[PDB]
Amino acid sequence: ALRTRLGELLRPLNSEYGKVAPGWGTTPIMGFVMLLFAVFLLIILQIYNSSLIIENVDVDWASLG
Amino acid sequence: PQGFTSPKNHFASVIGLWVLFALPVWSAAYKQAGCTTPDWFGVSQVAEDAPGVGLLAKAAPEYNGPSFREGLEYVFSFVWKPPILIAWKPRVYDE
Amino acid sequence: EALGVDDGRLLVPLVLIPVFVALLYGNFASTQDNEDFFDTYDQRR
Amino acid sequence: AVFQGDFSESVPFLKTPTNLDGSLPGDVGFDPLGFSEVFDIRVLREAELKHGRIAMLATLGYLVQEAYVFPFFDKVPPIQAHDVLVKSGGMSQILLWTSFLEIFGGIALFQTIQGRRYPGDFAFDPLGLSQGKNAEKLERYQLAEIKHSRLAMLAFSGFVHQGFITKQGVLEQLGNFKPIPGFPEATFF
Amino acid sequence: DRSYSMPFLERPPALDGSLAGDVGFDPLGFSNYFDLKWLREAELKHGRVCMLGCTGFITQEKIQLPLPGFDNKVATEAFFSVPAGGLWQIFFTLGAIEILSNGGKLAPGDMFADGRAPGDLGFDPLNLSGDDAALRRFILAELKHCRLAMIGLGGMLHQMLITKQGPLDQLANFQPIQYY
Amino acid sequence: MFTLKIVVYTTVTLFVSLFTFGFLSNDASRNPNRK
Amino acid sequence: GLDGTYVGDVGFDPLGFSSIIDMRWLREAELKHGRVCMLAATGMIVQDVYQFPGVTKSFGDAKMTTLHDVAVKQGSMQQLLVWLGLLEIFGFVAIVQMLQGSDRQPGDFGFDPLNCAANPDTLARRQLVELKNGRLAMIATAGMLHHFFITGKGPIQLIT
Ligand code: CLA
Ligand code: CLA
Ligand code: CLA
Ligand code: KC2
Ligand code: KC2
Ligand SMILES: CC1=C(C#C/C(C)=C/C=C/C(C)=C/C=C/C=C(C)/C=C/C=C(\C)C#CC2=C(C)C[C@@H](O)CC2(C)C)C(C)(C)C[C@H](O)C1
Ligand SMILES: CC1=CCCC(C)(C)[C@H]1/C=C/C(C)=C/C=C/C(C)=C/C=C/C=C(C)/C=C/C=C(C)/C=C/C1=C(C)CCCC1(C)C
Repeated sequence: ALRTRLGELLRPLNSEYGKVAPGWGTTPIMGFVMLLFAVFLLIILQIYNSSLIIENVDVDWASLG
Repeated sequence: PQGFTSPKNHFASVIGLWVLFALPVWSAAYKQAGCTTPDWFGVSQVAEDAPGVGLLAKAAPEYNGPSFREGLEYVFSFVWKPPILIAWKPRVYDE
Repeated sequence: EALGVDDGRLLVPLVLIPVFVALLYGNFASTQDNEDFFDTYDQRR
Repeated sequence: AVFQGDFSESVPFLKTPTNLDGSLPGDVGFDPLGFSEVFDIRVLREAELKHGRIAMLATLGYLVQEAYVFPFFDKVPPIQAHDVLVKSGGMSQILLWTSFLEIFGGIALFQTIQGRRYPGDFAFDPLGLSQGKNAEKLERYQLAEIKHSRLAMLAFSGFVHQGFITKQGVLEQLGNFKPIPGFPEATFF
Repeated sequence: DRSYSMPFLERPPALDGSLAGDVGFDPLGFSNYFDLKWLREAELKHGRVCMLGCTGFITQEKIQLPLPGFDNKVATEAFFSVPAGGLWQIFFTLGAIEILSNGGKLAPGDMFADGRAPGDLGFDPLNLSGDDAALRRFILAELKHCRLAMIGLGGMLHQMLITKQGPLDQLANFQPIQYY
Repeated sequence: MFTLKIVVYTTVTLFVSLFTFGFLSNDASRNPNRK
Repeated sequence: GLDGTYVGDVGFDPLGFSSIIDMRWLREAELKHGRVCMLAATGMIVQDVYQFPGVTKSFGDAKMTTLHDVAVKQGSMQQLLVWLGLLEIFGFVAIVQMLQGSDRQPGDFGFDPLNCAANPDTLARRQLVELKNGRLAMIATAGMLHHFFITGKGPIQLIT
């Protein structure tokens, strides 16, 4: 295996292979953020679908000017 | 009058000969007496224990340390890897 | 017109670059054994 | 030095300059910034005398040139004459012969540096002044020469500078003495 | 244990009292990764270059040589007015002083190879560095003047670039930045 | 036009200086029979 | 850094100047400022009361600083700088000789024409007087000038 300056520079970034946090780690935080992301995606989808009308918003070409 | 017959060039030649003779005559006079007088030494009104005064004059540390390239890499690491974010650091292996 | 130098700024590269390299060469030059060799070429390097 | 201390005669406050000893003529001990320490005193003495001997002739000349002019030359204020003679080439003749004498002199300075001749002695005593019969007089004369020289160099300097401000010749300034132009008349504010 | 200059930080290891002008201010620690002799030679050389330069900016404004184009009061403007060839002749003369002064050993590795405590290019015409105590205190002065001059020249150059006025003149007839 | 000229002058001067000082660096010693 | 030997030592160095600068220099300086200030104060007061014979016409009524701006044009000030500078170069030699080991005590130029300090004891009393008058003079001169800046008035005139 060749040793290089860039290889030694970036070696600690590729050093902790397989290192894991115990048990469920930060899974509830990930689930909460995923739930928020799902709600955000639903909001933006229903705005484009026109099933949701935010005030001051006009999903239309005529809104360009 | 032009060139080697111009009086201005004669004056310049005399000045140049004076400059050329300045080194032997006055260098020899300095060699005979070259401020080698026991009373001849500099004086400063500042106290010798003032901050910033070195312990020994004309210090030459050995510097058995890193090379110049490592220093340049350190100066570059100032701008691509400063110690700013290592202060905030978070606190097994899967089989 | 002397080197095609119509703008004085053209003389900053024509001098600084040869000097800087020479400075790199001066370190090579100071490292060499510079006593005279009675030979066709100097093998000391 | 009101507090008692060993010190130089001319200036009470300063110590006698080192390597400055009574032996050279006209030593009152004044070398406040040592120059003697930086360069050899004998080489410096040769200079004081050369400048002085040049100066003593120049003080006489600036005064004589005012009163009289050789007939062939025109009478002009002396500083003007140098310009006239330089165009004439008279000054080159003075420069050439003075340089030739100086080249012999420059060899003698080298001997002065390497022991050999005492500073400023060209052995020019054609007349019998300070002759072996008069040899006693030489020490005294030496003092006069440095003193006249020190004074002449100050005097010429003075005549030329005073002359430039006054625009008035030195003999004339003596007999008619006026303030630098405009001072009695001018009000700064 | 603690730098004098920066009490919070630690004394840079390399800095001990021996070099002059050492109040411990090497916060970024260049000292650890370069030769102090190289660094000092630069602290001195930039200052000596900007002791001549700072005096230069002030003198040029008050008095200018008789030759043509040496007449621009502003230093920055003058660089362009003066004949270009003359500026190169100065460059080269200075360049020779470099090689002769350093004896041709002109690089980080070799300059200090023989003696040459940093900055001892030998110019002590009036011996004033004979007393040691005197030398130790004069050396602080040079560094303190070198360090001030560096800051001063930068200020004068930048302030002239905005004002198109020499340092003394700008202080007279000072105008706020918006006017320029 | 001036900027292209100054870039070309910089590049040519750099390469010519490298050539000149490289052949000044005891090029004859860079042979396999050198001891 | 402050010890009893210097005359005038009441022990007052709050900012510790003595620690960084040779006392011999500091003293030579205090006397030199004092000797100048005493003369300056005297002059500013004298100038209001009397003027030399032709002076009023050339300079008119300008006083204090204003006179200086007018005086420089006369060149009276220059002669003063050139001559005072010539004395000062000897003074630089004197400080240098003193800083180099030398006999002269700070502030001694050897001017005692009337032989007033011939008694050793009387000299000490006079030395204290000289620092004290000088310290006062400097305070006064600064005051007269500042008073001038603000009131545009000469000090005797301000009293008038
Ligand atoms: C002794 C050698 C010698 C000779 C040949 C010359 C020749 C000359 N000098 Mg003189 N000069 C000399 C020495 C000499 N100089 C010295 C030692 C000094 C003092 C440093 C000067 C100072 C001097 C000045 C200040 C000027 C000249 C000028 C001149 C030129 C004009 C001639 C002239 O006036 O018309 C002919 C001369 C006369 C009519 C005058 C009468 C001369 C008589 C008849 C001759 C006497 C003998 C003669 C002096 C030769 C002496 C040496 C001999 C005994 C072996 C001429 C080239 C002038 C010049 O440059 O031209 C404008 C000028 O202004 N010279
Ligand atoms: C023929 C011309 C010539 C030659 C051969 C030399 C030779 C030398 N000079 Mg130079 N010099 C010359 C002319 C010359 N001088 C002239 C005319 C001047 C102006 C008066 C200088 C000013 C000068 C200074 C100020 C210094 C030298 C130094 C040196 C020595 C090291 C050279 C080296 O490695 O630099 C090779 C070139 C470089 C390394 C490039 C320069 C580095 C850049 C400019 C630094 C930029 C820093 C940056 C702006 C700050 C960061 C800001 C932040 C916000 C990021 C060497 C003996 C140095 C020395 O002795 O060091 C101990 C030194 O400090 N010289
Ligand atoms: C400039 C005038 C001056 C100078 C050089 C001195 C110097 C000295 N005094 Mg004196 N003193 C002065 C004015 C001065 N004094 C005045 C006006 C008073 C009356 C309030 C006194 C009252 C006094 C007493 C009662 C005593 C001294 C003592 C001393 C000695 C030790 C004090 C010390 O270390 O601080 C040195 C003093 C200074 C550095 C002055 C600092 C003034 C300000 C704060 C400086 C600010 C910076 C400045 C404005 C920058 C511009 C400078 C520029 C013009 C070059 C020292 C010889 C003591 C003594 O005899 O010890 C032997 C002692 O007991 N002094
Ligand atoms: C201290 C650095 C320095 C040194 C060591 C040095 C030595 C010599 C020597 C060798 C002994 C000669 C023979 C020589 C000759 C000339 N120098 Mg000089 N010279 C130096 C500095 C400057 C500057 C700053 C200028 C200058 C000039 C000229 C001109 C005018 C050309 C013309 O007539 O137009 C001529 C002939 C000016 C210039 O070149 O302007 C175009 C000008 O600005 N030099 N110079
Ligand atoms: C040594 C004592 C002394 C000093 C220190 C001194 C200083 C100055 C200064 C310094 C700042 C200026 C600028 C100045 C100016 C004039 N002085 Mg004066 N002067 C002094 C003494 C005398 C005497 C004895 C006379 C005199 C005169 C004039 C005239 C004449 C023309 C005029 O009145 O317009 C003018 C311009 C003569 C005169 O005519 O006085 C009415 C005259 O006899 N001064 N004087
Ligand atoms: C030492 C000693 C002895 C001796 C001796 C002697 C007798 C020495 C005498 C020395 C003297 C008199 C020196 C005079 C200096 C005068 C000066 C420098 C004036 C400068 C004027 C200036 C700066 C100005 C100005 C300006 C002003 C005011 C305003 C402007 O608008 C105009 C202007 C430009 C004019 C001797 C040889 C006997 C023996 C001994 O072995 C040792
Ligand atoms: C100009 C241009 C035209 C003319 C000719 C040209 C060649 C074309 C060219 C010339 C160019 C060159 C000469 C221009 C380049 C010029 C100058 C010499 C650069 C000066 C920079 C000063 C810096 C900003 C300093 C800040 C000082 C710090 C804050 C002090 C910090 C301090 C330390 C850290 C801590 C303690 C206290 C404090 C005070 C806090």
